[PDB]
Amino acid sequence: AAVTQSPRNKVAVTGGKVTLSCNQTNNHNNMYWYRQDTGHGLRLIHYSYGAGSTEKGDIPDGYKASRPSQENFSLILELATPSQTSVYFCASGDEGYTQYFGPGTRLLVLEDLRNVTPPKVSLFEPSKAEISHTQKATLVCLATGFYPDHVELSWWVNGKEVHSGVCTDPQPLKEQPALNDSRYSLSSRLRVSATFWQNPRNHFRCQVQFYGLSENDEWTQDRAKPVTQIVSAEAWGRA
Amino acid sequence: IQKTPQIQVYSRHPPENGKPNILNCYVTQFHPPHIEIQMLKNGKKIPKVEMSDMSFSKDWSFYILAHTEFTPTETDTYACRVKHASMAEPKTVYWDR
Amino acid sequence: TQVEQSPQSLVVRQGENCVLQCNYSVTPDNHLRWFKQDTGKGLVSLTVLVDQKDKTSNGRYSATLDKDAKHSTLHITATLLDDTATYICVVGDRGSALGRLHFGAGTQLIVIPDIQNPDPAVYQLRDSKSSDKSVCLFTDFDSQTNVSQSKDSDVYITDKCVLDMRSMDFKSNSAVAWSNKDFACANAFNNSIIPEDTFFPS
Amino acid sequence: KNYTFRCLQMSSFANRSWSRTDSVVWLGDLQTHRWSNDSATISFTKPWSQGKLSNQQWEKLQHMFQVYRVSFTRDIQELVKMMSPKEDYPIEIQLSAGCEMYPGNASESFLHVAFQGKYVVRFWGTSWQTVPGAPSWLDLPIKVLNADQGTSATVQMLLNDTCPLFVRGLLEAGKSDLEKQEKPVAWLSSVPQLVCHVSGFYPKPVWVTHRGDFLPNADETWYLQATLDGEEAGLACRVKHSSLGGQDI
Ligand SMILES: CCCCCCCCCCCCCC[C@@H](O)[C@@H](O)[C@H](CO[C@H]1O[C@H](CO)[C@H](O)[C@H](O)[C@H]1O)NC(=O)CCCCCCCCCCc1ccc(F)cc1
Ligand SMILES: *[C@@H]1O[C@H](CO)[C@@H](O)[C@H](O)[C@H]1NC(C)=O
Ligand SMILES: *[C@@H]1O[C@H](CO)[C@@H](O)[C@H](O)[C@H]1NC(C)=O
Ligand SMILES: *[C@@H]1O[C@H](CO)[C@@H](O)[C@H](O)[C@H]1NC(C)=O
Repeated sequence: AAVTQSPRNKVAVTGGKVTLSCNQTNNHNNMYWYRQDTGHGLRLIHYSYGAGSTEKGDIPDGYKASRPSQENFSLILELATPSQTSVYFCASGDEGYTQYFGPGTRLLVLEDLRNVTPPKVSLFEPSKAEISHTQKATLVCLATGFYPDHVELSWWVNGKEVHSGVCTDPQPLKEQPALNDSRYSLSSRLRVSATFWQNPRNHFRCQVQFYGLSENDEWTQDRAKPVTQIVSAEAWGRA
Repeated sequence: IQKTPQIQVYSRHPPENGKPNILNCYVTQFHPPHIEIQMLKNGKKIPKVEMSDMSFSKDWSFYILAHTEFTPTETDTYACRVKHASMAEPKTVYWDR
Repeated sequence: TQVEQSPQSLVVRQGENCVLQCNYSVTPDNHLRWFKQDTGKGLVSLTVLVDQKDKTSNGRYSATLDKDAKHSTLHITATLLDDTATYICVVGDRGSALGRLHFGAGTQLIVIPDIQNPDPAVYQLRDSKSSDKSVCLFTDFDSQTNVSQSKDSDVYITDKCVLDMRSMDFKSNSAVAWSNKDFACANAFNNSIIPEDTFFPS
Repeated sequence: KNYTFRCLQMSSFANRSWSRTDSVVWLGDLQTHRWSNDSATISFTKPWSQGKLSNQQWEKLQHMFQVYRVSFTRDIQELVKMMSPKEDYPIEIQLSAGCEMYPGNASESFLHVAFQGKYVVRFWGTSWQTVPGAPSWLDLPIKVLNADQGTSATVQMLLNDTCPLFVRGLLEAGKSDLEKQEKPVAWLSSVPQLVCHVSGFYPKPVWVTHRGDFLPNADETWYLQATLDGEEAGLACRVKHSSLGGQDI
């Protein structure tokens, strides 16, 4: 009983248009849009009982809803504001009481995108000292100089992603705390056995999905257009 | 749909001129259930008119019983005026002994 | 706010049990549902209680519902690191799609991981594309050690972070330190109170 | 005689936000309760209306209804949203629910809903169903209503168990009034067709040619009149009734 949402992460400008979309192939008549905010449970914005229907929820103002079909249900922000910065959940359901929830969508609305910047990713190799001492090998990854704090960092070993032996900073830290619209840095670590690191066939790679500007967004500045992109660094093992 | 009301003015006890009595207006068979009923003494709204709770029959017809105390005289006339969505002009039904 | 949860946050050591509270005024009260939400992720249902006096159990999670008291408790037995999440209470006011769900603002649970064999050390790691760059890795310390931020603004230090090498059933805290200043791994975590037995190689 | 207990509910939805719901409760031809939108509780219209239920018991029954009414209003409103644009205000829902008591310990309960003047839905067995003549779109509301298992149980109990228990209790306490016998007064008149005006009688069955309808007086008594369409010099009205006792009018 799956429910997808696209995009999973979005950056917008005040006054701009944002469309959040939710697909469902359960053939559910009923679909719902919520927003999650710290200090509040999920709050119902809009909901639909079928194609052509949309219904105002508890906090509808600032949002329009569109149900073109059974499958899709869109949340629309025509004149976005900073207060619409939130995490948006879509859910669906049949005649029963259960609602099946989507994985979420993080929307950030800024005043201006002029300070948006993608990260510079670096991979630091384990320590001969650590190997001899622990018979383990901690790789470290370092995404830097990026804004806003919307990134997903992942570790990839031989073309397949890994999760075991990973952990990544919960919150990314500010590079210039004093400055208001400061850039961010985020660290992450992958621990593997000495044997596994020592193998020259194992290809390691730390990837950062940056979310920034769409190709539809405007950009007049000198810096290369900071679009949603992937930045990564790699290393091969060695004995 | 819209059902048209059926208005019935009638006496409680046998009517004799000058002797106090009860005059009933019994409105029925109307839909929707919103309705305005008046009881008039010579075309003037009688002020303290008692109304039963509205209800409906086995065939779903709505009905209500408006009534009032009255003293019938030779000259005095008594009617029951009903306004309802199912008719343009309000309907006035005069009491005939 | 017809649904209220308690406590707001709690910190437990791994292995310990905890109980979470949900109290509500929602009317009528058809069913109550507990969601677990991982930091960043979305809403995974754990249990749903339906009866006037109900009791469910999904694995180490178990729950009770009392509709006279309009009160529910989620019990977590033998907590694990992965229980570190936010636990959300949701009351539904119908037994069909005509109902509205009523959400509590959740309870934060942090589980502190059990480090059996601590081995505090600070290793230096070099960049794979430009060796001239590097970072310092304070790792393998038990949870009785805290990591305070950098004194110098130009120096950057991360919070501790625990990783689970599942296949080997092995866990390890770790903070990273880096800067472009006079900056060396020996003098990297001087703002923090690291153990006296900490290992600094060569 | 085998009496029928009827709770009659009439709700009106003028538009999306405006609404009201008023009810009345009969046992045979005598009013036992009133519950208006304005009121927060069901009100007795007779001394014995509570039957032989306890106060605790009755408070528990009235609270079910207090919750039911608020829930009902919102659901109707949501079901309108489900079916729209196929639906449209103003909307008029009516409910007659109760039980008819037969000789011995035997009841048959009911719960019949009408939409816009016409009977379309009833509760039967364990679920809601539509009756013949009902429009096909109601199938969706029915699916949704039948999804709600808790309601179904509660209705099943009310209809199967509580109604006949309560009414058997009501009939005991109401014996006094139900079996009460009031005499008819009859007065003769004629308009251009003779008319015989029997009034004040109770119970209903009366042997009063061209009959009319049973018209109610405000004191819970009955009015009736039979017409008879120059040739008056050989006629006079006659009526038989229970309250007379071998002495006709
Ligand atoms: C345009 C659409 C046309 C379709 C209309 C046909 C359907 C009409 C019948 C609908 C009535 C049932 C609606 C109530 C139900 O949907 C639900 O909203 C409520 C609340 O249920 C919820 O809460 C419950 C706990 O209270 C359970 O947890 C449920 O699982 C949950 O969903 N249901 C109820 O309140 C159950 C009451 C049973 C209905 C009995 C109806 C008898 C009324 C008789 C009329 C009457 C009698 C005496 C009076 F004083 C006043 C009125
Ligand atoms: C709804 O109906 C009520 C009474 O019939 C009226 O006062 C109100 O203006 C109507 N329209 C609405 C709320 O849009
Ligand atoms: C009927 O009752 C409800 C709740 O008591 C109220 O909100 C609504 O306005 C009432 N309707 C009318 C017409 O008074
Ligand atoms: C109620 O009676 C019906 C028969 O009309 C039966 O099918 C149903 O199982 C009964 N339910 C309960 C709870 O007694």
